[PDB]
Amino acid sequence: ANTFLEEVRKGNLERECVEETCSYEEAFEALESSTATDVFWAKYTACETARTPRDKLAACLEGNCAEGLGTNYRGHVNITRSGIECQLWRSRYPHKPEINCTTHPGADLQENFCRNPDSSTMGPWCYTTDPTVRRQECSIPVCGQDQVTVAMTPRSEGSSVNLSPPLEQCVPDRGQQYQGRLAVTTHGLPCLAWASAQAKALSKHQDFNSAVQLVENFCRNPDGDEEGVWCYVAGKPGDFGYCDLNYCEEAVEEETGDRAIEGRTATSEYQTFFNPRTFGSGEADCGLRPLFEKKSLEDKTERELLESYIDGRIVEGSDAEIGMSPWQVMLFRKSPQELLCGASLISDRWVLTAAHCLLYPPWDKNFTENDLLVRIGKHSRTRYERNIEKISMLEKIYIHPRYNWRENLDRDIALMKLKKPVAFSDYIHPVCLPDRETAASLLQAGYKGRVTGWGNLKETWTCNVGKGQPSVLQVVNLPIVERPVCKDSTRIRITDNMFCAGYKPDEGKRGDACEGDSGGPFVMKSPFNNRWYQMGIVSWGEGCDRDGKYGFYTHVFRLKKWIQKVIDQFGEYLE
Ligand SMILES: *[C@@H]1O[C@H](CO)[C@@H](O[C@@H]2O[C@H](CO)[C@@H](O)[C@H](O)[C@@H]2O)[C@H](O)[C@H]1NC(C)=O
Ligand SMILES: *[C@@H]1O[C@H](CO)[C@@H](O)[C@H](O)[C@H]1NC(C)=O
Ligand SMILES: [Mg+2]
Ligand SMILES: [Mg+2]
Ligand SMILES: [Mg+2]
Ligand SMILES: [Mg+2]
Ligand SMILES: [Mg+2]
Ligand SMILES: [Mg+2]
Repeated sequence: ANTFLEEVRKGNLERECVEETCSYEEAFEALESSTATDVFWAKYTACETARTPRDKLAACLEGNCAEGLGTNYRGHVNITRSGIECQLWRSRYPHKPEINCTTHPGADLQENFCRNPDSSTMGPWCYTTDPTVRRQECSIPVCGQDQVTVAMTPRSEGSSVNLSPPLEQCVPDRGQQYQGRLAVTTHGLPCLAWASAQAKALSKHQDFNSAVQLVENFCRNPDGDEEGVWCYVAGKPGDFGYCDLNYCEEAVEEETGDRAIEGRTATSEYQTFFNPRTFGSGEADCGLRPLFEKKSLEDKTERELLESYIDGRIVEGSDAEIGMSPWQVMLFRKSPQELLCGASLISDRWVLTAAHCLLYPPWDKNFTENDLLVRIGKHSRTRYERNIEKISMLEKIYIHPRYNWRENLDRDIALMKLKKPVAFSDYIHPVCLPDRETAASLLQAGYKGRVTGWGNLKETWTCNVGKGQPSVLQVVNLPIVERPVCKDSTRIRITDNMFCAGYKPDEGKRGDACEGDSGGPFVMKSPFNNRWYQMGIVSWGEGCDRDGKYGFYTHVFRLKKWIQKVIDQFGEYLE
């Protein structure tokens, strides 16, 4: 209904098919459309208990009501029955759909609206954003009626006189300066006693500052980690999981307390905080690319690190240079052959990888020590490079029980273990890591963040037609973004736990904030030591899924002594 000629047949359609009735070969007569016959047919047959009349039908073909069960619906509402965002059809976050993003266009599986594209087992539905629950039915009215399918529930928010109420007030000095009486964890395990028969044994060479007593069995922090509190627990040689509590915003980006000049003459002003035997090497021998840093040759992207230099523009995807991201891991699948996720090479014998792409029972996923393999030093994802890469079998996984896929990616931080030692090389070289007093001072000055990969993050979350995975390694720069800026962009609640980093977005475009890999290298070159310190883990973000948004990455300056307690276990488990 737009031009003169094509509107003429509107009256023809109305008479024969609607009021009276029609068939396929009758329709193909004065309609003149080989494909559009089937669209009508799908919409017509969907009106099951809606043959006649026009007043009672009205909007069954117009697609804004629900009859019988309701396979006619094409209408426009963001939300479902309760109050949860309907996911976009051809997007796949959180839960991946059983019907794919190609086979069936009949019900028109695109954009953030409800449908019924197979058979109504309950009602017409959309996929939830809430990663706990799977599906939920949308309460559309009935054609030629005022009646609703399912009741509405808004889900309130409370504090003053709603909860209980509790008003406990803050904890300073990351749980060193605190006393209490707790007995709970994330999943829920009873904490063991310190002075009894399973704790006192494993304590014969490590750092202490005993300002406090040893208090019975409670979640404590003597060794002085910047995170929280944990207790010992039972099982098949059991692990340690952190007891969860509420915390205040410690301005890690703007730390308060009472052009600039460059450093150069210094090889390494590093901390030897671990003991290379169980933990393995790569504390001293890291952050020193043999091809760039040792030979002392600037890459192209060292002359454009400052936010001050040429103000700012949208920087396009890059084809990387030869061997300029030796820190890289490419985690595959055994049967069938399938690239899954990414990891960051941290030592000669440790693998910091993503946790989301590991344990996720909405995808049916308990693939453990047998069904995995990692590959280091890969430029061509397509080809095989027998020498400059090589194969690396896996050993035990370790969990960080704060890890909550169920809620909102709280700590996407886990660890793997290789069996052999990966030998060092001209192509292969692990990356270093900084602590609180080193990391926080870097982002006082406006220094960019680097990410490399192949867009593994992009492909794993959205089906997304237009652009695809290249053979060549990606590489890209990202400036810094303020705290309340990123907070007032999105309405959904976030924390300092993670952080925001992207460019100034467009109106009519996706953007270039969805590159890299999932659990890949987020690094930054040092101006002091001519070194490379890793300060990020790539997980899910609003920069990919949504438009007009920045990529969302996890912080890593916490959990320093978490690894120190893990390396104790490797010695006793063997033999
Ligand atoms: C449904 O989802 C829409 C996604 O774009 C949003 O609509 C917006 O509506 C506002 C009106 O204040 C416009 O300013 C804006 O251009 C956009 O169209 C919005 O998240 C949501 N809208 C409603 C009404 O629920
Ligand atoms: C995976 O399977 C093992 C084998 O029985 C089971 O014991 C375990 O509970 C599963 N893994 C996890 C993390 O629950
Ligand atoms: Mg008529
Ligand atoms: Mg006829
Ligand atoms: Mg005919
Ligand atoms: Mg005919
Ligand atoms: Mg006819
Ligand atoms: Mg004809």
